[PDB]
Amino acid sequence: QLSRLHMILKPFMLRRIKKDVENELSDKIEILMYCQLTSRQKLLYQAL
Amino acid sequence: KIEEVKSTTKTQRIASHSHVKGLGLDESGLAKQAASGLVGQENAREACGVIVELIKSKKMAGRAVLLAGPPGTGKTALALAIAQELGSKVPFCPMVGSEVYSTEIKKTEVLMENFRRAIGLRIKETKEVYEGEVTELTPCETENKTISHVIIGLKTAKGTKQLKLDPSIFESLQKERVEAGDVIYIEANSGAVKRQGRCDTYATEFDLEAEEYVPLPKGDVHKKKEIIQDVTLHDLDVANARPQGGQDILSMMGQLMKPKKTEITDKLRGEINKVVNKYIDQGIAELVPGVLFVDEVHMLDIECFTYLHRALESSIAPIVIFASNRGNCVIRGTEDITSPHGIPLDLLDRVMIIRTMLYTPQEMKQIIKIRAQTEGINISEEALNHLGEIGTKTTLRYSVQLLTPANLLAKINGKDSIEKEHVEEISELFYDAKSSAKILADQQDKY
Amino acid sequence: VLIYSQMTRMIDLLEEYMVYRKHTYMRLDGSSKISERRDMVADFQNRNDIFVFLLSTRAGGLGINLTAADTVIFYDSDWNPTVDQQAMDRAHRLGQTKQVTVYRLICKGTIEERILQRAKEKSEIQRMVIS
Amino acid sequence: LKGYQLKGMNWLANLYEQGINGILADEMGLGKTVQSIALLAHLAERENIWGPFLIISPASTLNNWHQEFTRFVPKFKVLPYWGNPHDRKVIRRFWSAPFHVVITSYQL
Ligand SMILES: Nc1ncnc2c1ncn2[C@@H]1O[C@H](COP(=O)(O)OP(=O)(O)O)[C@@H](O)[C@H]1O
Ligand SMILES: Nc1ncnc2c1ncn2[C@@H]1O[C@H](COP(=O)(O)OP(=O)(O)O)[C@@H](O)[C@H]1O
Repeated sequence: QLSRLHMILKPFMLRRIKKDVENELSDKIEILMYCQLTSRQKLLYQAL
Repeated sequence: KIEEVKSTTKTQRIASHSHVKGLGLDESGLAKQAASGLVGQENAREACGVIVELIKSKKMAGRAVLLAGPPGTGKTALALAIAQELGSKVPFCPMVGSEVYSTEIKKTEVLMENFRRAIGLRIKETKEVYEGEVTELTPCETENKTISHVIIGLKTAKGTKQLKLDPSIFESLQKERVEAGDVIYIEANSGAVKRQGRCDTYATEFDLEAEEYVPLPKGDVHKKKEIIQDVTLHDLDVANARPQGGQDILSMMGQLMKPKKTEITDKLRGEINKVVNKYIDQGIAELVPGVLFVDEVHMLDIECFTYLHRALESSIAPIVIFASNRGNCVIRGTEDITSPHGIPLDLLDRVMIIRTMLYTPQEMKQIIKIRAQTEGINISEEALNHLGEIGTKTTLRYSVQLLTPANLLAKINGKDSIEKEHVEEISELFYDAKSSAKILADQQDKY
Repeated sequence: VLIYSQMTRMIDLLEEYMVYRKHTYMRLDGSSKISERRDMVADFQNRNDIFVFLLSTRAGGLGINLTAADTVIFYDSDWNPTVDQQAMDRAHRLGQTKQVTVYRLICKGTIEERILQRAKEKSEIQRMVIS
Repeated sequence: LKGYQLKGMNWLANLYEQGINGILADEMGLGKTVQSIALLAHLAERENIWGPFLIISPASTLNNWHQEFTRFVPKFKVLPYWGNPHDRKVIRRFWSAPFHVVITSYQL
């Protein structure tokens, strides 16, 4: 399926990915930032 | 990719009972060997199992129990287990026997304050209120002139209304220094104004001002709501005995003078009973008759024990839990009359006695373990066996109390966990009631 | 900074917040007119007067092209990537002169980790059908 | 103009001449507005100088399309199509050709 779907798209899709044209602008830093629930949140989450 | 993780707030502090989470009974009412933080005491826990069903049944008034047994047998731990077992919705009122000795009010009435405080009440209070920005304010004079009517314009995110009010509300608005462009709240029940702030629409009007600017209110100018109030009969008694509600100069100044207690007269308690019976008939109220717990009951004065004959026989009274750690004492205020648990025999008939008894060494090992993992510490098995040995040599509390000093020594000399050499060192740094009473009797010439 | 959220109720909570702290916010949302989607964009670029911009991922995250943002905060994660990635790349863009930090703000264990697990699973399964 | 955009046009032109449609699927921020405008800028043979097109788009984009048609090559006759029934009716009657693009959204 993968190679067939690739070969169907190859004649009529362009997809470069950023580094091939954004040659000199760097990637995003992604920060997965965790939080606890607050006391009222912990209670209402438990009530659910 | 990257992560961030934070939580700077300290925990609750570990207290001498905070491992107690419930009575640890099964659904048939039998005691589990150790559960919900408790260990052992099977008969005394199964007896408390009958009492927590007694409370939840609501049927009784003034039934009472005496947890009786040596120091360190867990009497206050079972009464705390009852407080956890009932949950927060039912009032458990903790009291100590020597708290009746007020200097503001009689001993024979401090007991009635606690008895009225242990009877909880849940009220479906409908409040009807006005809130908004004060867009207009005009008091009206009329002929004998005096101020007699008030016109107020209020505005919210849901448009605006003009309301017409009693001049006591204008005197309240004047007291709160309310002016046009303020945001206010007025419950029409109390007639109580709150100035919320100045409307945030005006926040640019000055370079420098003292005001809290606040966003314009939402929903209608005039609206009604039900508050599910939790309250106790004592809160009704005392609020009527020194009134701070309404908005006259008197209530406004009973809010300033020293808040002395007063010997509430039985006529007031009677009129409160009549009123709350009508809130119960109206379906506005649910009564939740709770528990009074008198720790150290053995030093209520004989005035108080003889009051409790009448108090425990009231058709109103809460269920009462007593604790005593004493043998055949002389009863306080009698000069020289002795009776079991330090309580007069005349009162001792009126209570179901729950005898509570000394632990085996195996129950001490098991409590010390459950306690150590609650104080948040790790302890090696030969060290805990040495604390169990100290339990046989001394008492449960001394054995438990070596845990946190041992953990302090463990982290100070760099370990993760308590080794036996830490407990064996701490045992020499800190004496106990039995071993101190040796050196203090040996050196008796010098104190 | 850009802030993205799903619930209009939550964007109202964040507007309540940035009225309270004096953060000079502005918002775009499903209720907003094309004349606001003109001007609110044109005033977030071309100015420094607007510290933060409040967005839906669906009404805001497509073609808006806010090159004057430096950072992005996902107050919500969507069940599907692409929507987040379009929303991120409308700060992280041809015409910037800076790094971009994208923050996802997530509750431990309760429910948002299930959304994030599907987002992780999708964000890999989505690759092999393209590259 | 940029070289990857011009090579995008030389790729699209063979699809157009074959009667084949295609996807500009590049990562976001790479100028699909510029590339889809450049259908006019880099095919000289009249169809792509005075022919009427239409753009359909998410509603937040309508003005950035209308702006970017002015910034790259302003020569093309562009019609907005957004806002009130009266305002869209006024413009609808213009196409009663000098309508080189209309800028639109899927609800309309
Ligand atoms: N059955 C028990 N299970 C668990 N902990 C207990 C138990 N009995 C006593 N304790 C604990 O040991 C200590 C002594 O009990 P306590 O209730 O304070 O005794 P006392 O009857 O003298 O007031 C407290 O820390 C208490 O929580
Ligand atoms: N030559 C150029 N000079 C300046 N900006 C350009 C140029 N080529 C492309 N751009 C930028 O392309 C951006 C439009 O990208 P867009 O079509 O929205 O990409 P996508 O749809 O993939 O996210 C605009 O911000 C525009 O300024």
